[PDB]
Amino acid sequence: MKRTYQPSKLKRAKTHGFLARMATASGRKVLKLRRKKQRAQLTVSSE
Amino acid sequence: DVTNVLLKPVLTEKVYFNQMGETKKYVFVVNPKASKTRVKLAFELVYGIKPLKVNTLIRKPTTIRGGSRFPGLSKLEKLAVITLPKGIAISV
Amino acid sequence: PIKKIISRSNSGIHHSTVIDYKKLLTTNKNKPEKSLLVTLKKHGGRNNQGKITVRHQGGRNKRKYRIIDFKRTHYDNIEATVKSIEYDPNRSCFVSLITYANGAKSYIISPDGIKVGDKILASEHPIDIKPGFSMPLAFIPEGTQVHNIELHPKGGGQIARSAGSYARILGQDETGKYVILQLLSGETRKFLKECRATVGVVSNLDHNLVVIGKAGRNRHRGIRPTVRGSAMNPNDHPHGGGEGRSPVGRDAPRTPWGKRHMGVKTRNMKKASTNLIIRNRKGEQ
Amino acid sequence: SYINKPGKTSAWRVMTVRQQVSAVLAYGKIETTLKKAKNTQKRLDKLITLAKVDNFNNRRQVKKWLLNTNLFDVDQLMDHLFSKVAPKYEKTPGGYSRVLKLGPRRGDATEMAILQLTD
RNA sequence: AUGAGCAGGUUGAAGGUUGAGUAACAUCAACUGGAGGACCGAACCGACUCUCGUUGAAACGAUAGCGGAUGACUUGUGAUU
RNA sequence: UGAGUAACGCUUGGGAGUGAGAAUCUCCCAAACCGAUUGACUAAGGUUUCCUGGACCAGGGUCGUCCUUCCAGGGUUAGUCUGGACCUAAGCUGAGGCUGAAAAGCGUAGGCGAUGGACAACAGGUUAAUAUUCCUGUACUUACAGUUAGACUGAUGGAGUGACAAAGAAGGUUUUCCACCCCCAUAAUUGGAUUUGGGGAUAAAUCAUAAGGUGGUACAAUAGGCAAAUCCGUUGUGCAUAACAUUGAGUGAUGAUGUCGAGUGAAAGUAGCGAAGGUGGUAUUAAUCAUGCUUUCAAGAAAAGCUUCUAGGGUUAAUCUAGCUGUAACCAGUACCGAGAACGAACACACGUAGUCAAGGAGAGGAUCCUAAGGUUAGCGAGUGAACUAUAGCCAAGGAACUCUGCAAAUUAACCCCGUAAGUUAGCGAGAAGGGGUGCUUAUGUAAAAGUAAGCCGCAGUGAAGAACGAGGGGGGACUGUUUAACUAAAACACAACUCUAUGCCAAACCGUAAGGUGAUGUAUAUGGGGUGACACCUGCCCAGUGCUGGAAGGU
Repeated sequence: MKRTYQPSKLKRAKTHGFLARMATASGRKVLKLRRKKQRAQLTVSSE
Repeated sequence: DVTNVLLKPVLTEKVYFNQMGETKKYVFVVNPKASKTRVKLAFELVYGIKPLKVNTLIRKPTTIRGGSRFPGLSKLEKLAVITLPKGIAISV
Repeated sequence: PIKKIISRSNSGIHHSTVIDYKKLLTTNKNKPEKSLLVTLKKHGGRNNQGKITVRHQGGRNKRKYRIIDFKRTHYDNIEATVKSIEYDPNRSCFVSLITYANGAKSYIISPDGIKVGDKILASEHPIDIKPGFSMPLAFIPEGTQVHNIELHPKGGGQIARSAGSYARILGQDETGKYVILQLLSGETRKFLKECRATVGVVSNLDHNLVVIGKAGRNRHRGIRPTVRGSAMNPNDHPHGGGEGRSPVGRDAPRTPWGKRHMGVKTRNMKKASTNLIIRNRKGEQ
Repeated sequence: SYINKPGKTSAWRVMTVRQQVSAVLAYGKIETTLKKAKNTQKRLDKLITLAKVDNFNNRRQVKKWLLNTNLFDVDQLMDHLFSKVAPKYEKTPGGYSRVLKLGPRRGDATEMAILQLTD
């Protein structure tokens, strides 16, 4: 009786945090295409 | 002390309740870009008198205007409450 | 020496045995030292990248590898006295505490026939032949017991250093080197006659008669229970596949990989080391 | 069905009737439903008939049909009853109370009825 | 890698100590002993039949019980495949 | 449309008031409830849902004058606590460098990364919110610069320590509990009353005592610990009574001229007021001693950090101790919900999830009923007692005849007293099987009591709650065990073991292409791969073909 989503801000900071997010160029091309697609939300810091 | 951190004092219900007592706990709103020591000595420099004790918190950014077509966010600002020796009171 | 284990349980019995731990071993309550103990890490059957490389590994408790003078040439020509014989869970045999006279300690692997309080000398010169001594291979008469021999010049003994292991001497070669030695498990080769070795046979003859008794003890040793090859699907395993308790139906089956393992020797013969071998557990060369 | 409300069970009904007769003895006027008033009328008439003698034994049984409120105590209630109210209705045979049905409750259009009492 | 915890009632093994006893044994007797992929039995882990129900409270629950319940222990925090 | 339709998402009634308008808003009285929770602390999380006043557009299973709903205002305080300024474990990044079409990967020096080590403040107080955080009392701690008083300190390197498993038992300590006593309220009117019920606390910190606990202690040097050593260590001499080094509950004084304390008490049960504020114990309990000791093997973290030796240096002193004085102690954090009316929940979905406190009586238990403090009416109600559904209470007799079916469903379990067969690989079987009885009162009881005798009641005394239905035989599997999310829980898998093969170090094999690594920080008594899979006896035949190996002559 526990779904697959478990919220925890610190583990999020390590997982989808920008400073950890500079691990591969794939992330930069993906966020570049996101910017080209005008996504106002690009990071967890800007929810 | 850059003379740009101490913005204004505040006056609220709990502020009035604490000031009618002898706590001498003057309250101010500032930029959170200064430490407790930094804010206390900044107050000292801008007034020429050293404070007794300073406590600091922040006004947590909360949604403003509630539920509407254009919701917003409350500003972030450090609330600093200072104590003074009972013998003196400052003029604002 | 082993002793049968009284199961004392209400669910069947157990066919396991246990080492004496009382007469051949002292201070069962583990009170070891600090300097030369470093935690022997277990990879859990994985490489340095985290991918799968080994099967059925894991389940052991924490064990500390003992920094042991394997080269046995770090300090020589100094007399020492055996202080104790301590169990080594990290290796087949058991370690031993000896004390150098200069003010330094020492942990070696000890053979059988040694007790607490015996005088042992380590040197690069012809010294006592009784087991445990470390002495170069240029001064031993043939037909003797010796173990823990290295092949590199000052490489450290790493061969036949398990419990109940040794080697034999079968003459030299007409090159000033390549002394003929009967290797363990029936092999025979030629190694350097100037290397180091630990004479005698290794102790703890018990491992040939040790029965785990239960699956859980096997997990606790490290070898986790694993699935047979025939138990998988045909897409995963060659033996696996087909339903109805189907046995193997092909000649000389392969591994889970494309490798055929029965009847074939897995080694390269083009090395000059191959030409330096005497026997292969069957006959000459 | 499975787990649900206890509903109308005899224990709940008897506790409710006892509480309501306690309330009507306390205040003198109670507004209930007719489907409860009908059997509470018999229950209260039997209570009145049971202890008009005003003896110690009568108090012994009637201590088992009274409850407490926020205005008086059960001891005060029984004392006042036995003193003057209980033997009041010994003149006419029955008919000590009337249930006059008022307007329905606003909540679910359920009937309301007030209870009054005189000889 | 680092840890939390597995109530209570328990049962009372070898080892050993001693004595009788034997030439040595052996055998027996009294005792400490708290071990058992040991028991009942919890919190707990998970579900073996039927049942409610299957536009259900339910994209799998609940109950009548159920196997385990000191060990092939349940599980956490962070990481890996 | 079906349709005014199934349900109305696990639970009351009354009085009074507000409001024009009341089951739904408020205050209170009961009831039955969670109560090893319907309690509290509470990691973590969502983040204003937290609080006051106004109101109910939208959401709330009718409604909602209300909601945790919206509007306006208000709300989170840290030298001592949690996460930084100290540190690292797995693991991660990674100067360079290596490998590698680029790309990228490896990984060195390094640097990050608590669920941890060292590590300085407790109680009381009020509020509409919190307050190891604001106030009072009581304290302590670190560097800082001067200071006098004492002294040569000793690190960058080395060493000791830090630094550690699991399980079991009994000892010391306050405790819990019991009776007594003191204090507090306290004489009942419905038969007898010649009362019942409650309470009896004080700490941080300082000083002394420290019950007790652990492990050599004093002397001389050495060939080891890049250098060196007085430090560690080695060998010697003295004593092994414990000298010795060492920690330590709790105890006594402050602390404590105080708070507090049930209760008493002005329109709030609030200011104020406030009595006592102890004795002996334990054959029950928890924790300090306790990184204690012993036992078993599965052999049981590092770094930081304290002591610390020489190094290094110091000298009109480096360094450092004590005392005094002054300065100051920065970062995020503090609301509630918090195994959930605030998390997951697609939801105000009857559900479940870190750790901690954890009542009493009956019982060993925290198994089960009841209630303690606290908290509660699970945001549709009212009816009547048709069929049928869901659950139960009852059923006699036949008593498994039903059906493939003892699927489903009823005695049975607690207490003690007896007693228990075959087989056995001597473990078990066995709580076998199969039975006796269990209440109260009087006396006696022992350390409490079991237990015994006398008497009595009922139809019967785990009186309601919680407690197993067996024997005989077969097939497989020995067994304790893993199971296909959620159609199916095992004779399948696993398994100890048996067996064969391969592997002698740049080991065989494995990951990529590759450095390199697992293998393995292994060393043939080890590992890998193939077959079977308690125990015992064995596993007979043919290498026909095929396969695998060896091979030397020789045709290709």
